[PDB]
Amino acid sequence: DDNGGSSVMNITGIYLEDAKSNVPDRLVDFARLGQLIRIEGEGFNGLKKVYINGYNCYFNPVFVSNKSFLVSVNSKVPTTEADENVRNTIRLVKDGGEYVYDFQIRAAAPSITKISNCMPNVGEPIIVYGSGLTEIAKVVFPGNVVVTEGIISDLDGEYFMVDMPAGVSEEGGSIFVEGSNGGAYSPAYFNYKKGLLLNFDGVGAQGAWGDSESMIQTTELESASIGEGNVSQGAYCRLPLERQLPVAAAKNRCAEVWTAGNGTDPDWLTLGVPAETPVAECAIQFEIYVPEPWSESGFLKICGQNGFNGGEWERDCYNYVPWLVDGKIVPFQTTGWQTVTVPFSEFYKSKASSGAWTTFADVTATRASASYANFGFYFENSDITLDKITGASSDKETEFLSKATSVKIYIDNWRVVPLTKPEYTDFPD
Ligand SMILES: [Cl-]
Ligand SMILES: [Zn+2]
Repeated sequence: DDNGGSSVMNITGIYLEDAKSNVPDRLVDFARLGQLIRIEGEGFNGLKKVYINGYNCYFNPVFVSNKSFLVSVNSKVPTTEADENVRNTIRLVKDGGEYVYDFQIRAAAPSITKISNCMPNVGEPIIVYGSGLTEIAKVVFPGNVVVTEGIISDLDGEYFMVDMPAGVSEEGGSIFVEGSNGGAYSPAYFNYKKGLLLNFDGVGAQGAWGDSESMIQTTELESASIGEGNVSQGAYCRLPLERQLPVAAAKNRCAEVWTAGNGTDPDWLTLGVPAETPVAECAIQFEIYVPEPWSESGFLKICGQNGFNGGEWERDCYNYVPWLVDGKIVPFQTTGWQTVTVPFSEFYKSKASSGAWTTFADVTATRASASYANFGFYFENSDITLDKITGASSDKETEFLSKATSVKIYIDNWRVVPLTKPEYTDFPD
């Protein structure tokens, strides 16, 4: 009998009610906002109020039995912003008395969607973005490098800050965190030195040929320490070069830098990304430094192969226009070196109608069949229409006319990375 038991309130266990779960009535040690919980115990007959973290939560009195009742954890219940004296409590009120019970209340599980710099130096600042990243207590780096000190979390849990510790594995991988809302993994692309194509300091080789005005020679790199927070590492490429300025109001292939290509470049199948990996789960990464604001005109063309004339929006290439956020001009500037992730899915060849890219094997096939396997970049200063970036009809009218430019951009650590994010669920199958 559910209507039996004493008149003195008591909670013995809290269960999560989920119709879409393998354990639809599951005994739990925490509850999240929006969840329906079943509170089991005694003396619940005549229940009048339920407060969760001091917030009055509606409950249906007809679902109340003396040993069990159902209550939804209202979306407006405060968690990290709840008063310390009521935080993580369930209080029950009836005419004959009240009962307080210590129980952990969380918001949605945390998520890491982006790391500001995926190849920092020891002691440099890192910004990790996502959601629900409130009160981060632990950050773990590839190689089981544990950090519990110097973690500053956003009050709104959109980010946290932490310095790069010593001893992080050169194999790289995901970062892992523990905060008030639980655990989360980043994509597996942090400190991924095994995917390095070119760093201009001995990993890979710069390819240079001819005497063209656009050609960046091996003798035309920079090595002075530049950037605040994330500082340059060894030599890197400046593009466009000082000698190439000012770059013409409407021109393409204005500046170019490449890998050695045909002959010495590695087999990309040896960079730790399996052939079967989908194009949305692997990418090209590089660190960028834009000291002065960049807007109105100019863009970077990542060339998967040498066969590009300049000004394309079509094959195994990608046009990085960082001053166009949501079809809106927003000046682009970095305090220091920041990682740029370009999934192979974002490449125009992966968005093609026929021989479209589906996996990394399709990327390796293309580079093996390419006339010139030089991986590289183009600085480009030609006219833009928001459709060439997004939807081929709706944004066709919006134009961003190209102008003369003398913008300074620096790139480094070109690499292939995996974007696979390990699974983290409250209760796995
Ligand atoms: Cl390091
Ligand atoms: Zn370098």
